[PDB]
Amino acid sequence: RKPVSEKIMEIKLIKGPKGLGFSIAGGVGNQHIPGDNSIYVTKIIEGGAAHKDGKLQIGDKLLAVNNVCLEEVTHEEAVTALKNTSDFVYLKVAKPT
Amino acid sequence: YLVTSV
Repeated sequence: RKPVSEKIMEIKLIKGPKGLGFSIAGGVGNQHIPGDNSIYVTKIIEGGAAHKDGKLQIGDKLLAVNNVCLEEVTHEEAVTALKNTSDFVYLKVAKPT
Repeated sequence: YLVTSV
């Protein structure tokens, strides 16, 4: 019932041989946290693109991929967005604060 | 339930 603040940040990632180097959970019908439909980052691979860049963190909400908004979408819709990317990907995330 | 690595 108290206010919850987030910091909104854009992160540009360049894929490596193993892709972006993180995992997502969440989505409408696939809640990562009860009552929350957000897409969440849940894993970051050591040595991967997200790791080396150093901005993305476990616990971050994934708000968008490129021009595709991921607020209140299904896990499948989030995956579809991430699948349809080139070697350069712009993520919009919300970090706890 | 569903988790995806990318």
